[PDB]
Amino acid sequence: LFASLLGEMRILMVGLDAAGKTTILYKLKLGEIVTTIPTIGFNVETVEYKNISFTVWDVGGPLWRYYFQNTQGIIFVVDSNDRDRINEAREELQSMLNEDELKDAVLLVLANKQDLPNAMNAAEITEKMGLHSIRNRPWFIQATCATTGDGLYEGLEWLSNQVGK
Amino acid sequence: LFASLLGRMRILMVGLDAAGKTTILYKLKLGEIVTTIPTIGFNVETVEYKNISFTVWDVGRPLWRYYFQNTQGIIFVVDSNDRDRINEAREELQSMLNEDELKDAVLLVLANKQDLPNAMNAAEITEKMGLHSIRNRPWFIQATCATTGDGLYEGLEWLSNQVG
Ligand SMILES: Nc1nc2c(ncn2[C@@H]2O[C@H](COP(=O)(O)OP(=O)(O)O)[C@@H](O)[C@H]2O)c(=O)[nH]1
Ligand SMILES: Nc1nc2c(ncn2[C@@H]2O[C@H](COP(=O)(O)OP(=O)(O)O)[C@@H](O)[C@H]2O)c(=O)[nH]1
Repeated sequence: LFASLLGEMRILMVGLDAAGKTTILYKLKLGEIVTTIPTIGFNVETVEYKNISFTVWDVGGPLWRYYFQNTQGIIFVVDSNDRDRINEAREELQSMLNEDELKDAVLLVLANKQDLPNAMNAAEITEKMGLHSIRNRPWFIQATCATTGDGLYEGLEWLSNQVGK
Repeated sequence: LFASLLGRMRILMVGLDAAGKTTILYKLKLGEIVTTIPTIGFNVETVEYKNISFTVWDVGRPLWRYYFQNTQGIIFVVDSNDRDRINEAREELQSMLNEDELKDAVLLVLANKQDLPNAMNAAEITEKMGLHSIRNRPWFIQATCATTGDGLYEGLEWLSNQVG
């Protein structure tokens, strides 16, 4: 079970819309998905299991600093079948990677939607996102399918064992 | 003002994506918005306040049958500024109104996003959503802006007394 795995105050899971973040959240089975509107046009989905807070919002296109406080892990979910917006995904990851309040957080990239036939594999996304130029920060890419749960654990197993080194 | 209204079962708030339904749910302030995924591709936002259940999903499955059994009012949210998709919203409301398990549920229409300059007012939304063709059912349209809550009270007050 996934509750025993995380046996990190905030895990920020972001990415473009329709990447599957809400589905991954529901697949964790760690509590209800609560959605709040802190400010207008800013939707946030949260799952508080005990002490761990999974914060989710879509990116694309300064109150985020508050969430970046005590964010020990970043999960960047990607639609591996969305070749039209993979460049936009890299630029959004590069944006948050260059946030000084977030450089301490470990990064987990999810090459989601591997079930689709023309989806890019985990290593093509590795290159498209430019992950191999990351330095002074542990990162890990995991091939996942959120609607099934494939790879969701082994990815988050790396995350939980990475924050608690 | 909102929480006072529904103090005295199932309310179905449907509409196209980006219509403002999540925004309205947060304005009710009757409880936390809970997102659930009963089946793949079906996202449902729910706000429960003791007796009442505010169910929200996007339109545009035979599973809807079982949400309908005690659905007393349906709130159809439509973005008054989205002129390209207004006909699609008309089709999805017609599919909802032809449903037999919701035949006795009153209809509240919310012409949302009136704050935008090129947004269709409640008059032509009424004309193009086809509310005057509606018989066998009391319906009501209200011009709203869920961002500021403009109009939500007057529309939910009508819903309050029809199902009060
Ligand atoms: N084929 C496939 N579809 C997925 C997967 N994960 C999510 N989806 C679909 O992507 C759509 C959007 O999912 P959602 O979790 O709401 O994306 P979000 O915007 O990041 O929250 C849904 O209709 C899901 O069915 C996956 O692993 N494979
Ligand atoms: N201008 C304006 N924007 C709105 C209004 N209501 C919602 N929005 C915007 O529409 C976007 C999506 O709204 P949402 O409630 O999530 O739509 P939903 O798909 O029905 O849940 C949000 O980013 C809001 O900023 C409104 O009355 N006026």
